[PDB]
Amino acid sequence: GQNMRVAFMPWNGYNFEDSILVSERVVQEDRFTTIHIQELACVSRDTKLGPEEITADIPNVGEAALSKLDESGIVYIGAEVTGGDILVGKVTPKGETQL
Amino acid sequence: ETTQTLQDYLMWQVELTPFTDTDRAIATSIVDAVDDTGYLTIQIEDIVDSIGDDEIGLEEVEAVLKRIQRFDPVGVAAKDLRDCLLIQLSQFAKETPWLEEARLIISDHLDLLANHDFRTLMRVTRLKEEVLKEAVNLIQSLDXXXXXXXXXXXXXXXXXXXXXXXXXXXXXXXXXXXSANDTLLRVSRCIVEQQQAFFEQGEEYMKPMVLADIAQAVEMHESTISRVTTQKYLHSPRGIXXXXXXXXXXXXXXXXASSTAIRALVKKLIAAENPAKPLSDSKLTSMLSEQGIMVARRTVAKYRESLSIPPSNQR
Amino acid sequence: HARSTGSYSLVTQQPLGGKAQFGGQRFGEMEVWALEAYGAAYTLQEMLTVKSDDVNGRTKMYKNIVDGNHQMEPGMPESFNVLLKEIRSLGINIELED
Amino acid sequence: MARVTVQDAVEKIGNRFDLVLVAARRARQMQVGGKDPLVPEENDKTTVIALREIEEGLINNQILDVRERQEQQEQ
Amino acid sequence: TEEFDAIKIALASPDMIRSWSFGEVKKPETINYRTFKPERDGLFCARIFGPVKDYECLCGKYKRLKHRGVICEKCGVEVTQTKVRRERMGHIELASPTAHIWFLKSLPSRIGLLLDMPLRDIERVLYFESYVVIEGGMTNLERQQILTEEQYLDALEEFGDEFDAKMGAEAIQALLKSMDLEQECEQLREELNETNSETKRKKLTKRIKLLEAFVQSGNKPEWMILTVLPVLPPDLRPLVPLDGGRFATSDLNDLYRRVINRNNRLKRLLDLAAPDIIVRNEKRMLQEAVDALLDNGRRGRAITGSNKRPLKSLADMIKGKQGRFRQNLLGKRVDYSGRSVITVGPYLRLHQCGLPKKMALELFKPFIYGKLELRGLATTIKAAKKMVEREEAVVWDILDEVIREHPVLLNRAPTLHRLGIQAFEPVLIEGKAIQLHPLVCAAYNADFDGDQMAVHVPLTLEAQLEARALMMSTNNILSPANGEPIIVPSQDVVLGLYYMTRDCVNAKGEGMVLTGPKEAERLYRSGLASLHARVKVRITEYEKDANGELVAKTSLKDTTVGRAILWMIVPKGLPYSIVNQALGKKAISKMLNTCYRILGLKPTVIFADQIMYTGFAYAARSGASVGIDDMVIPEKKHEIISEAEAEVAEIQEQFQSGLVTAGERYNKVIDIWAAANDRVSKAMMDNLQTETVINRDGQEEKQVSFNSIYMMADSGARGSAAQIRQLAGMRGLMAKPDGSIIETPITANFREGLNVLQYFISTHGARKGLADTALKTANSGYLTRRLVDVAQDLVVTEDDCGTHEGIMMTPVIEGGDVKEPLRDRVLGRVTAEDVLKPGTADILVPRNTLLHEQWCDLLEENSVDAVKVRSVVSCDTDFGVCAHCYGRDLARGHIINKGEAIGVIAAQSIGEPGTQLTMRTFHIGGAASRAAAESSIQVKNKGSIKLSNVKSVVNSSGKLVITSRNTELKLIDEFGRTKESYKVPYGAVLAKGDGEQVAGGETVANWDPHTMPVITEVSGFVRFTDMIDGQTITRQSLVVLDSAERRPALKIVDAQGNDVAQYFLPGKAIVQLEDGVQISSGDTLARIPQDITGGLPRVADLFEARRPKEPAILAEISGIVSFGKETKGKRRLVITPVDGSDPYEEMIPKWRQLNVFEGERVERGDVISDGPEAPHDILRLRGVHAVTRYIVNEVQDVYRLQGVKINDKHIEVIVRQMLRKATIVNAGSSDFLEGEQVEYSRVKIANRELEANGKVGATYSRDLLGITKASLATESFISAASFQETTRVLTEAAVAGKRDELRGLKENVIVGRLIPAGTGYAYHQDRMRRRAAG
DNA sequence: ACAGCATGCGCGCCCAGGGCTGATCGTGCAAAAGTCGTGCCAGCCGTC
DNA sequence: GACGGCTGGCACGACTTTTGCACTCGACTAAAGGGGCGCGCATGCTGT
Repeated sequence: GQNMRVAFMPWNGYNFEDSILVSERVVQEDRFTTIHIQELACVSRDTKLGPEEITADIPNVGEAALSKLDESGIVYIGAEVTGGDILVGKVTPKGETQL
Repeated sequence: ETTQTLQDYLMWQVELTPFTDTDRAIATSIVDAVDDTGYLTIQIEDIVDSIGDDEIGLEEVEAVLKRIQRFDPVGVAAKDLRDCLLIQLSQFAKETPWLEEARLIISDHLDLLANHDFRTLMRVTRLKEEVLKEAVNLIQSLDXXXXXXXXXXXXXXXXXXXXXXXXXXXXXXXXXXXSANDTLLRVSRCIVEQQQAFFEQGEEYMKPMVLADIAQAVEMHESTISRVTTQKYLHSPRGIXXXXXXXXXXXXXXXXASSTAIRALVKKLIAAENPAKPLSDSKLTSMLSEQGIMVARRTVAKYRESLSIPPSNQR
Repeated sequence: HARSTGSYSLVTQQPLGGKAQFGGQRFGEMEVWALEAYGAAYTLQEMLTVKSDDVNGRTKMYKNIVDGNHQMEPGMPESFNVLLKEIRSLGINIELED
Repeated sequence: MARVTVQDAVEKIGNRFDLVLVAARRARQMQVGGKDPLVPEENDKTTVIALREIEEGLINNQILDVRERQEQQEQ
Repeated sequence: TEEFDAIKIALASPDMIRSWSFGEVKKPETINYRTFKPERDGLFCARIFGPVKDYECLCGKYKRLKHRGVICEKCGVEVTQTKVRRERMGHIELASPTAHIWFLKSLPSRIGLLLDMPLRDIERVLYFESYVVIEGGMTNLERQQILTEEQYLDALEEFGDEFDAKMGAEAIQALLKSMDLEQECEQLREELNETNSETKRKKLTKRIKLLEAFVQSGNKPEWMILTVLPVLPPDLRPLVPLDGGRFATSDLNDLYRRVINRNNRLKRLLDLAAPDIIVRNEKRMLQEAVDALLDNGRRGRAITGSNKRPLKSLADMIKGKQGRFRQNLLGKRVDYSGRSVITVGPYLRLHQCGLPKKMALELFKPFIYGKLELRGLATTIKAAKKMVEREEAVVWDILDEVIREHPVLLNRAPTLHRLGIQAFEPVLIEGKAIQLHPLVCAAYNADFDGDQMAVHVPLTLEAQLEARALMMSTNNILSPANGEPIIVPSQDVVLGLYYMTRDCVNAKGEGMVLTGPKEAERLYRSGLASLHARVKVRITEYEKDANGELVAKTSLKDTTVGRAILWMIVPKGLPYSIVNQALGKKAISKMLNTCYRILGLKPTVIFADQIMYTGFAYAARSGASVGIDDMVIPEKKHEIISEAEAEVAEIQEQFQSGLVTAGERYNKVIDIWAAANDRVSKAMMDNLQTETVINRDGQEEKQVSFNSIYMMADSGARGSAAQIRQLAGMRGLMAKPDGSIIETPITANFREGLNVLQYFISTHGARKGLADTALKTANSGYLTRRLVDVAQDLVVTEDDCGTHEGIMMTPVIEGGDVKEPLRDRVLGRVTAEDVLKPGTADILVPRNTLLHEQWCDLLEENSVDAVKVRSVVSCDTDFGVCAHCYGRDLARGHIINKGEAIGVIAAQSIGEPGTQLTMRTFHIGGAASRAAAESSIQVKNKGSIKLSNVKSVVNSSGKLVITSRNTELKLIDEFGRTKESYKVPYGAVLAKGDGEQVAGGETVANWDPHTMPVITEVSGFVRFTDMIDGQTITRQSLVVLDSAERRPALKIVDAQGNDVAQYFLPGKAIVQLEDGVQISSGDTLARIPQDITGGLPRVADLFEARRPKEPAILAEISGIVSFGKETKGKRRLVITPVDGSDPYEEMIPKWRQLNVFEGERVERGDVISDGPEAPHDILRLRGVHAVTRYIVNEVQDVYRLQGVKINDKHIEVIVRQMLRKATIVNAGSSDFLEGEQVEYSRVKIANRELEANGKVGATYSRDLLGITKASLATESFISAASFQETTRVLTEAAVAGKRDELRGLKENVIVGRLIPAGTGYAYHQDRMRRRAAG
């Protein structure tokens, strides 16, 4: 952890029961800012209709959503993904749609 | 993810737009004709005759259907597929580098001949350089238009069944996976291992297999042998297709392949052929007769032209 | 979390169990004892059925909120009739009297 | 005008249950429509306007009954 | 489609099933899988249940459904009700009437019993072979007999023609069809009068009540076997959760098509004239088929399936989960709540909460859609959404007007009482956390460690008013279980107001006059101190002394700057002397209390808010901190330690001499270190004086120190001197998980480091203390479920019923000092009859009134020791409480209104206290260990004493002892009210003679438990007795005899020259004298002695009415009890004598103590003691009043140990709920010797005295039990079992035909409706008058 | 003539033991259904 | 513009495969049917 200057006094009810007050300079100084790391994994399988392929085309998706995807459908290292965006797609076949 | 789809969500969208009486009735009469593609309203005369007269003319239902076509997944229902394209172009941007006009020229008419190739049509639309190619890029960037439902999160994996391994120039069964249960599985892992020994996938297709041979080997009933392989799918190192290597024929010839290599290699021989548009079934039957398969040319033409084959309509 | 309306489930037509997948938290019989301790009536009525286990009540109530009606359209939805049918399967009868 | 305590409006006819239902059916008229408030509006919702009409004594069960008889007689 | 008032369940008829729905299926053809189109006949398909989708059908006619009530071709036309799928079911037609499995018998099983014949016979003839003979006569055999294939062949051979026997139940339908119910019931009553057999009683009562149930129910018993069988809607069948569900794979579907198949086979074979064994095998296997339909069993294992499904089908699948469960009942999702962490802030007046803006936008999202579509900026709802996630600055401007006056609900995970949830007005705040108002840490009970909180949003319309009326916190300033003001200021407020009103001496400036006083302006201008001096100031003060007016005045008074500045906050006329003293938490709670009493609610809520503001403000500018120099080390403590061990080293030396054991040394050590703890504590209290002082010299204590520790501990804000004793001074003793205190305490404190042995031993206490919280919290939260389970059914009904008889209210106090006066007990409620002054003819109240502070002051300044008060129980009112006796309406005030729910606050109010007591009952004995020397019975305060329940015994000394079992002592306060009331030990030796009284001093009793009086009251030798072996082995001067294994009492010897009073048996006795030895009065003849309420597990025994170990017998009227009078050769102490008829006799098997030695003829109500009294004998003899004060006074005596207060109202309500299910002594209209309801008994007595007949119905005996059998005694079958089996409940309700009547809670909760409690209850009334209008 | 204790008998409860269902498992076969081959008929084209 | 040849589509027949009955066939579960043990109690011989 990190030690800081601590003052003992009730101030405007800001410290009530077990609560605590901190300054803005603590936020400005990056003090005890935390970093996290997660993982997402995609799986490719072989179904009864044959094997699965990966990206290189997608229906019903605009170009703005696929602009951040490199060829083969992998994201650029260092790109910023926010919310419901797409990382690495895939495809599963159907049949008898060509009549 | 256990969610409502199709006319449940679409009808739920219809209930939001206020419809006093008639707009709601004819609206519910429209929403039931939507298909998985979504742009098929079939015959409008059926929707008009289904009302059972009492006014409600065609002009009143036309604006209602046009209101159905404006829902969330852009183009909906309408007809001829040339309508929903106009709605896709109208609500897309409304400010474009001359894409709107040329979009109405291409979407209006002449699009039938412009899909295969441009050629002389490039002089018809007067466009030139990268304007026409960029417009075709826009047409390629449009869209089936709907099909936004589904929401198919999961795939139902085959999970294999029994397994095999190739040793020193030979493939043998192993039935790898996972006392009456151990022996019960040992029977299938046994007859399946001998069936994998007699049949090798080997090279190019598979050796013809007759249920009478596998039934004669262990003296097991062929009904029980092929009955289990029908539901279950044996998963080998390549492929998925267990009952396909069980049901066959005697090929009706001494010099030979079975229906598996007959139809398989028939479509393979028809794959590379017709330098332009030969579409000759008698020539393919002669090529099959040159290999000694004893083809009557009646079964080769009818059986070869089936299963997604373009024949004989390729002419 | 602070959900509002997410996707639902086919079984019992109830929202999903937990957050991120948008859970609908929990409402216990102890809080029922609290509202009953207040003598609360319409609030208990909406928390138990229309807002929780009622299917078409989300559509009618939702259309009442969008249009600004703010009316419950009182009555007994869903489980009462299903109970009439499940009991009616048995050889004993249920009626309606005043 | 915010109402901190409802007891002053309940003191008219004491129940503390009836104010919610009577003020509710009074809030149905101005809520849905086809009616006008008898008190000048502060731009606040009709929810408090109900309690303020109960506090002014202009609206009660008997008044809504007489107005109901007037609406039935005028129809 | 309309409100549900009530329904009785009746047995359906085949004509009723043909009435409800209609369908015909001759073939098991459902749907062709290559088509997916309606098909002819079949079930589970679209052929029945009307249209398949919306309203339409494929027939070729009747497609528009212009006609109804018939079938077309492949699609049922009849709807006649509504909906689409779930609509009218249809049915199938069986050829031979059959099936049910669990129809006649519910295991058990009333049918097959009512008819009169064993169940094995019917179960045997329905299956297998055996036939029932019918159309008998002309021979000795009867139709009640059963036959077998051999007896069938020999029967048709010998008996010949007119002999009919059938396999199916058609023979049972005819035999039951020929039964006459009225004449049979008359014969069962005529046989009921003659037969005295107890086993015959219950059977005849059951049969009679059954037959009657068929009489008034109107249901034919032959309807039990149904010909027409309806089928259920297919889609209502819940699909298996595993993998995907399929309607064709349904467990019952295979059974349905199986019954259809066996039905077609049955029709084909009956139309084919098949052999008898064949078609009869078809009938039996059809019976087994429907056996498989409804149940999985009772025929054996009938289960079928692909995976062999277990069968939780129709039997177990009704409303799912083996009963009525799914509706309500916990885990349903809330749909529009949220959760977040709470943060405190010095704003948000009492109704408001900080709501993060990110959380507010999603909850009010639909209102956002509505007002965006309303105010005119919008196109479509989806584009409105687009505006929602694009978050324009105008959207928040919309939301500001959205929230406004529409508050929100707050919920914790636990709710221990009503106030646990409250509503507040949201105020948008930047953050990820929710802000809550500081003033209440109590109702929520949780401080802020980062706990997570739930937020529920009701909408509706009237839910807004319901939120702003009975919920918002500003409406309830009081607790429903007490009436003492909640939301008492604390923490920084107490420190700020204590530092604010404080007085100072000799500072800069003084001796000046300020008006108003106007001094506050200076305080910010310095040149003055807020705590410096007292200065003449002119203050204006209002008052209410003039009725409806305010009398003012302005005076010159002395006060401190802070006090006069705080006087601005006083709202117009509170007295000035309340702020004229140093304000602690006490004076703060009294300030808000007197402010709420005098000025009401609205003044004291904003008053409390402003006291909060100035409290955190001046507490903010106070600037108090802690430090190492604040804690002082006593200089005499080093001596107190040195004095302690110097004594211990002496006592330990005694252990080297062998004169002192380990126990005496132990107690001496504990006493030495305890006295040392007291001495170092006083040295600490004297040390904390004169530390941080204002500038001054001399004086004495120099303006008592301003240091933080004395302000915190002395002011009572947060800490206290108890922990200061651990901070400064010694540590005292420690708690080892053994039960023996260590002899080497910790002599140090936190000023210096502790030794590894001190900190090592100090851990055992915490280790033994950490595991109690959750373990006791389990049961502490478990009792509330059962309390609500018993208490939920009571509701408010009437306004004032009126009555005369009631509960006599007299002040009672615990031992030693006075506990509660008559005020708190008589406060509120209702006073029955009149209460006279000490003078005659003068009445305090004309009839009755609700007692408030004024009338209580009239009772205080006058003398009344007995106040007649009404209550529950008494003033009994049909279907609930009269809502008069229950008044004083805690946490409010008014005459109590109608519609509230009673027992929900009574349950949560009793079960709300957490954990348990400090000690466990009397068994641990922590106050006194065994008996040191004597019990020390004496009085203290002035006034005369009056001996209650005493019996004089002649002694030679001037003092007279008492042999009575129970003895009380009365003291004089003013008119003779109880001051010190303590229980005198049984048979105490009085140092003061009887008939003599004295006020103060002069100890009147001496009691040691080595003795108990048996003495000769007259001089002369002991009565001659025989000494024989076998009676001398008894356990506590040779002993002679003992009445236990058989001190037997004999005639007293009145002379020393001749051998010639009555002695009670203690149960264990040893004779201390020899026969023929001279003894005198007042001298020892034989002297030697021989549940326990409190604790929560004992409270569960108080409500549950457990039976004690040693019961206490009670005495009735007449009888003769002296010295085992009328005692038989065996089983001593049995009372023979008639004594005025009433042959009262009690059987005591000679090993138990004797009732009394005197009194001769006694009466009902006399207390013979003999151990803890059982509530059954008290209710049977004393009455309902002694049971009421029994349970109430005991439970109160349990809760008074922790200082928590609970009013008697709730406990009395529970006692009233335990008085249900009482039995009648004599026959009524038609019934004998069974259980009944008190309400029905009272109504039938009202009909008894109503018109003509002298006696219809008779006296009854009240029964109690509780908490278990009373909860299962509910007369409503819908709420009867939420736990027990559903089948037997539906069978009892099916055959009996009892009405719902819907009075209760879980009734309208589980079935569902607007509940008949609260506002909704008024709704239920508001319709009835309309229904009464036409 | 009444009371005690010993004996005999009836019934409740726990333990042990057998027996249908369950776990499969088999599949023979006559026939019914699915599929492939095969011949026939109608539609399309070229040149005489 | 009429006709015969080519070819594709379709209905029918034959081949192959696989489903309801029909009689199996030997190594479990735990729930229910039977029996023994023990206990309660009623009857009666007897000693007081």
